[PDB]
Amino acid sequence: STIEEQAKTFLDKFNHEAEDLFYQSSLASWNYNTNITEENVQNMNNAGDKWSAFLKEQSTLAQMYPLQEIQNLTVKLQLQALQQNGSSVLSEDKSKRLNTILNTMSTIYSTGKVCNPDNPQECLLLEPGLNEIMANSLDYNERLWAWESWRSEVGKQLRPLYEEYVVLKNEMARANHYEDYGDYWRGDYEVNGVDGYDYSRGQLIEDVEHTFEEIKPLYEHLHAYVRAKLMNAYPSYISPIGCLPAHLLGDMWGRFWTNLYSLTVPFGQKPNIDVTDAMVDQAWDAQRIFKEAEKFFVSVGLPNMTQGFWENSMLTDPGNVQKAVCHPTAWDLGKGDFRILMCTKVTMDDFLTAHHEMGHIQYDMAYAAQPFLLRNGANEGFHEAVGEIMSLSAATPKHLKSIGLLSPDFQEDNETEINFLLKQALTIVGTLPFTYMLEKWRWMVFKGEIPKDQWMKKWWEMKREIVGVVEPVPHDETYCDPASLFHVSNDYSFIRYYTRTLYQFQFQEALCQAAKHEGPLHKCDISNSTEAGQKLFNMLRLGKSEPWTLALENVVGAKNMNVRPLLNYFEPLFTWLKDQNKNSFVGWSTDWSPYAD
Amino acid sequence: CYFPLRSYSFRPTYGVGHQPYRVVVLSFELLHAPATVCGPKKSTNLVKN
Repeated sequence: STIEEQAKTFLDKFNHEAEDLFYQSSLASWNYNTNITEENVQNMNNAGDKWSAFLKEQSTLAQMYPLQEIQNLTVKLQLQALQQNGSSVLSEDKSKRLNTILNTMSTIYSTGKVCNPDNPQECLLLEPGLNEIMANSLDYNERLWAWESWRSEVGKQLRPLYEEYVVLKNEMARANHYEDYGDYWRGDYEVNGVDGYDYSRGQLIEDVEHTFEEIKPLYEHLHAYVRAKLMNAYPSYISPIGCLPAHLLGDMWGRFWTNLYSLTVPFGQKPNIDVTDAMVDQAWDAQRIFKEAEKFFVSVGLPNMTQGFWENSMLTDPGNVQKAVCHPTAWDLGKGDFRILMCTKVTMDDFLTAHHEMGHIQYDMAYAAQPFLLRNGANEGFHEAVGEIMSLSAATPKHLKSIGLLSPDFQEDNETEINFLLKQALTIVGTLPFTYMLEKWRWMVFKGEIPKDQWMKKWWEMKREIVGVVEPVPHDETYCDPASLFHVSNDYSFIRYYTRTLYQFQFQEALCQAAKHEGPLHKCDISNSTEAGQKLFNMLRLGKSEPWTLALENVVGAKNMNVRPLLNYFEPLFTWLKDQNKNSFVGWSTDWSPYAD
Repeated sequence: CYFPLRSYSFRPTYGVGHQPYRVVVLSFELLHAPATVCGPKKSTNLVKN
């Protein structure tokens, strides 16, 4: 009789109808990365627009539902989700211009052609040799060209193409009654209809900046450590008072610090811990890595999954006779079928990601009784952040004594844990102001703050402010530096990587308290504890059906992001970085430039 | 105003919760008629004398 009884009948029609069409096109899409064929690539044209036709025909009926008289919380979120129309709010010729520009952004990233005019006999790409050359470039001019030519010829033709991209995406938000395209990523995070737990639209500028000051000494002891250990490699290049060039960070951008480590190691006499040479003498295969990982979930209290996982899914690559994309993306096919396609060897980081990839699937079982648009994480970034917290407990030396990958007699002194806490802070802790830097570039260009000549003027001025990096080559207004990144042109959310640290180390404090661990947080293990397993089990069965600001108080008892459990993880490393950094110069200088001669 | 009957989607590759399971139950009741269908519980060997 009411609007609430009319809203449940439309969405329960929408529930089982979307279970059929999502599983039908993802069965060929699981065969897409399995087999590269001529037959299945025209099935991507056949079944790929079946998702595109279904979402706009259900947005043809449902935009006339008001959100004002809806009493229940669940329906509102589900309906906002149904209503936001995306790219269909334009006219005819403006939408088809937007459809053909995204096909040109994806093909220019991988197939992009740049090599050397001094000797153009043989050229390189972004996936092959490139990796090998970068890996080893103790030189100076050999690594200087590989960063500059990757920026210059790729972003030459994309920079007039991004002049049309900034004006067209401002028409996305104003038809959706928002302000800019930079706040389209944070439109998922809003919670309305609750008393006192409500989330405003100016809070994410406020909450991140208050946590930025407390992590400002956290990066600064890591900033002086990279300058101190590179003094023997480069005498004349890195200044002690000045800043760092960008291309010495061991990556095409500097998002990953995991390569430069082959230099920044504290102790070369004490070796790094590796399970790779240990598992090859005991005759293990790729199946037994997930047999030992399956017994990790039954000791924490999580139930056993379905019996059809092992027989219909593949792991080892079946020869060179067919082409497979082995890239580790987690697959949710819908209707109880959860598969995986990985690239497997016997290595120490394949065992590290095995509790990450099974962390996705064991979360994916529990929300299967929920309706389909509420099948997600707690926010949009919980789906890839769920696996690394139990992957950190599997990388502990205490857990490996029980499952027997290490020796039964192992001596761990105070200099053994310096190598473990530095390597885990490379791709997690040390990228947090680098995640913050281009996102504040992302929100302020869409509000109309800067003109055309101030576009790259704001770029290197902020880079010597937040992370303290001055670029060695001065740039023109014909070059675009962010354009070479994977998360820019392919339209992905880069906002998940800032909260990757702040969700997991906050949740590590609540789970190790209920498991009763006495010591530092890097020696904690969640196994053989049934007390913290039922605390985890109330979190895994929700999704975004429960709002994310009400799901934090069920676990940690706090309504916000706190810095203090990450500093407790940093606390044995905080004493060791204080003793080393006394001879060096703290902070960095603004006026130092490499190209001033 | 919506059509009440909703379709099934059948595929062997789902797994344990989404497979179909055919369920028939037996209903027993008492009425004025005497009891009709009774039970075999195996029989012993016939002996003499």
